[PDB]
Amino acid sequence: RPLWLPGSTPPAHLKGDLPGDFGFDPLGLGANAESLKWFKESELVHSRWAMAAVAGILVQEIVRPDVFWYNAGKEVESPLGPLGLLAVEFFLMHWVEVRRWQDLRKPGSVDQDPIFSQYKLPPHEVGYPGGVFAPFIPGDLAELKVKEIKNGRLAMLAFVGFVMAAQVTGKGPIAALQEHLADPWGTTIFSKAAVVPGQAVAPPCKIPASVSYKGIEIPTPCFLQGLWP
Amino acid sequence: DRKLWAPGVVAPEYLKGDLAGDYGWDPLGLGADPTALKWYRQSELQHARWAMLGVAGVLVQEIVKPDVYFYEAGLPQNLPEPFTNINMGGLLAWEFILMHWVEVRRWQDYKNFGSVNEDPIFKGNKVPNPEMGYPGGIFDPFGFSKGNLKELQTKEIKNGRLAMIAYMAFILQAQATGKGPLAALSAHLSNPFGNNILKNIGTCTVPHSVDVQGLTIPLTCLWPGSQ
Amino acid sequence: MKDFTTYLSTAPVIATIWFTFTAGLLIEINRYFPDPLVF
Amino acid sequence: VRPVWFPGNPPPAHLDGSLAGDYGFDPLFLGQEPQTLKWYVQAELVHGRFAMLGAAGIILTSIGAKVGLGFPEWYDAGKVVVEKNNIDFPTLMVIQFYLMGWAETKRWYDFKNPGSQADGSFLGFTEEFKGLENGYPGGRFFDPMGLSRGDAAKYQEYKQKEVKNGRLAMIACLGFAAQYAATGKGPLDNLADHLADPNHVNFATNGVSIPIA
Ligand code: CLA
Ligand SMILES: CC1=C[C@H](O)CC(C)(C)[C@H]1/C=C/C(C)=C/C=C/C(C)=C/C=C/C=C(C)/C=C/C=C(C)/C=C/C1=C(C)C[C@H](O)CC1(C)C
Ligand SMILES: CC1=C[C@H](O)CC(C)(C)[C@H]1/C=C/C(C)=C/C=C/C(C)=C/C=C/C=C(C)/C=C/C=C(C)/C=C/C1=C(C)C[C@H](O)CC1(C)C
Ligand SMILES: CC1=C[C@H](O)CC(C)(C)[C@H]1/C=C/C(C)=C/C=C/C(C)=C/C=C/C=C(C)/C=C/C=C(C)/C=C/C1=C(C)C[C@H](O)CC1(C)C
Ligand SMILES: CCCCCCCCCCCCC/C=C\[C@H](O)[C@H](N)CO
Ligand SMILES: CCCCCCCCCCCCCCCC(=O)O
Repeated sequence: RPLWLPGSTPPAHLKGDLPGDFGFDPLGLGANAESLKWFKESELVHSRWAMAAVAGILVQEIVRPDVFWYNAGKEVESPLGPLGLLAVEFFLMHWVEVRRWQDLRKPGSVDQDPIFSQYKLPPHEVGYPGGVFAPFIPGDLAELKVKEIKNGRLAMLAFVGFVMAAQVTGKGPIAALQEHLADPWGTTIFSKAAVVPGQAVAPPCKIPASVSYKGIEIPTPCFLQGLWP
Repeated sequence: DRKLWAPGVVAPEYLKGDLAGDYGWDPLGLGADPTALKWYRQSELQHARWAMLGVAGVLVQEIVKPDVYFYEAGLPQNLPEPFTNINMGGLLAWEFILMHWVEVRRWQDYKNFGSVNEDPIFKGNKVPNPEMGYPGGIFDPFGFSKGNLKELQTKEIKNGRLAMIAYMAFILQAQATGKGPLAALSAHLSNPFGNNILKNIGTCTVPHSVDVQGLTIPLTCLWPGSQ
Repeated sequence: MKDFTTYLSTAPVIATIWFTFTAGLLIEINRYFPDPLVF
Repeated sequence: VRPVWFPGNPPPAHLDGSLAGDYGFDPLFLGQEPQTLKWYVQAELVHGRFAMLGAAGIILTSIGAKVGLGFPEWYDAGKVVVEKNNIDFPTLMVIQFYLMGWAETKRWYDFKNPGSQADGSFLGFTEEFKGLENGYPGGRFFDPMGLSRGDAAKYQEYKQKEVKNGRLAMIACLGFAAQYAATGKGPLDNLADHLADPNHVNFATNGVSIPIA
């Protein structure tokens, strides 16, 4: 059985039943059954959101290289007002999140379509709706679940790297990759900063502190700039 | 019985001569704990091999490049072509990643003996690893382990201890005279009564700090000598 | 500790602490409200 | 058997190693009585947690002050916050005393009567205020991750880590107060001054700690 540390003993609460189980829990956060049940859904939702976000950022830079993703919320103008879009998103997200939360706390209780009584999701597990949500499932379910959780973890780390690279270099993912490929020995984080007992140098925050959006002055500070190496 | 580290001294109970190069020397009793003894043996082997490599590197470097000081060879401007004036960040990144991988593998081997012998990518590529700190196989392609491994291990630990003492000697000689081991030996051979530890001591030739490209690295001697 | 608290509960120690508290309260009142003659 | 504060001396009879961070340190026998010891355990836990929060906040603000972020020192942050923002100091004091009074009064009456706050008289909540042990209030509110209701050995290890970190944070807060009273600068400023010259920039050369120096 593959593990995050070959030759180590996995935790007792991690028996390898859940997909993506590699015996990684040094803090013992998943020891409780209810906590593990909640964290499983949290990881699945985080994985899917990060996967969609990373794919969207890459496609955004490929299709629109002149638009920075970090500035995408500012330099995008639509006939629909920002407050109207926020209201639409709030209502739709509230509806779907309440339905998902109710399915989590009460399994097999919101599988029925409230509009049409002839549509109902078949019995499933928490975090894996299926039915109308899965019109095509090519391959084994367990193998695909492992692939999904692994791709989701990679995408989560990728989004964190996207944010950090955008705050340190001020460029997109493809732009940062090209900049690093041009001079690999002088573009890493080690080449940009270093800390010693006599001096502590950190890279400057390329993101401006304030952003003017229709006369509102939205503050945009780099994530934990003081703790930057 | 084996010869101890001193005439008339009594070896400790835990030092029965099982390990190579055992002289019953433990004035601090640090080897009383078996787990601590195994960890200290691994640490001694690592120090021995690294010190042997350092001593050989300093000697070969002084022979091939006598115009380059080994103490200041770490500066980017003293690096050979085409690594001269290279970015130290990328170099540190390369070393950190590679050394971190190999040291984590070695550490896991120490925690769980015989559990990381197999290659994680190409299955079937394993090392025999008869004892801790002695992997063998790909690490010994010439096959010198199929014989008296005890005397060879004794030779290795003794040469490593001698190299540890020698490397510290090189460091103090460079910090007190400002020259390499061969240069210090030649200087002492020129006038033994004029160039020795009686007059070279008390002076620290190492500067206060050095500006490596952009950041400054503080430096100091092992003893409070005159800067 | 029980015996020490019992000793502190004796009449002279209790009287000393109580009178020190009462005197301190009166002194602080006269300090923050100097020369009070009438209500 | 267990390590004590002063090696060779037997630990006191009222300290048997059951509590977290037990090293038999009680030369004045302050916690000799069982009820007094229980009260002191809760006091030490509260002190350690408050000191941990204070030390972390002081270190973070000092880090932001050392780099060009505009953060103020810990001994001037209160004045800077009250003057920069239109915040009335007595109003903030009253609000904090109200919230702290409610939380501390509930904790106090739970100490006097264990499990009494679980009756449901506070908005119907019952299991969230039952309390696991003295000074360790488990539940879904104080422990949402459930690290205290799973892997008992890990829970005991975390208890030892918490009490030791709390004691270290208390010593750190005392050090912050003494360093500001002596040198007059921030804690990271003292750390940088010491790293610049450790042989001549310390408490033995500040001119305040040792008056005969
Ligand atoms: C986390 C998901 C996510 C989010 C928040 C965004 C957000 C944004 N994208 Mg983007 N995108 C995404 C995923 C996402 N995208 C993915 C996965 C792709 C690959 C197909 C793309 C490809 C893409 C392109 C090519 C472009 C953007 C652009 C933009 C920006 C303005 C466009 C807009 O929203 O107007 C409204 C968008 C529409 C009206 C299109 C129709 C909306 C469809 C029909 C909704 C489909 C819903 C879907 C089935 C449900 C999946 C939900 C899932 C994410 C959880 C905006 C900040 C534009 C930009 O760069 O700004 C200048 C731009 O050109 N995106
Ligand atoms: C359900 C269903 C069913 C039916 O039947 C059908 C259908 C409809 C099809 C469906 C759907 C699906 C979906 C949605 C999918 C998606 C996915 C994704 C997005 C993934 C990603 C995923 C993603 C991922 C992993 C990502 C990754 C990334 C990465 C690593 C990155 C990296 C980087 C960085 C950091 C930075 C730099 O500068 C660059 C680089 C270097 C490059
Ligand atoms: C046993 C015991 C126990 C009992 O109980 C007690 C007592 C007595 C305490 C004891 C003893 C101890 C001792 C003696 C110790 C010592 C050690 C050492 C010397 C080490 C070194 C060790 C050493 C070492 C590792 C070293 C290494 C080195 C190196 C790598 C080098 C490198 C280099 C080179 C090449 C050159 C170039 O240019 C640079 C560099 C980079 C610089
Ligand atoms: C045990 C015993 C018994 C026997 O028998 C005898 C003897 C020996 C006496 C003993 C001992 C004792 C001791 C040591 C004690 C100590 C304690 C402490 C230090 C505490 C602190 C403690 C401390 C603490 C809490 C602290 C806390 C802190 C805090 C909150 C802070 C805050 C803040 C901040 C953030 C910043 C801003 O800007 C300001 C402020 C606002 C300021
Ligand atoms: C617009 C009205 C919104 C609500 C206004 C404030 C009401 C807040 C009251 C919270 C409910 C407190 C009691 C909660 C549960 C009760 O204990 C149950 N009946 C159990 O006995
Ligand atoms: C600035 C001061 C504001 C004072 C705010 C007081 C808020 C109520 C405090 C009441 C505490 C009562 C504690 C119970 C006493 C007891 O248990 O004996």
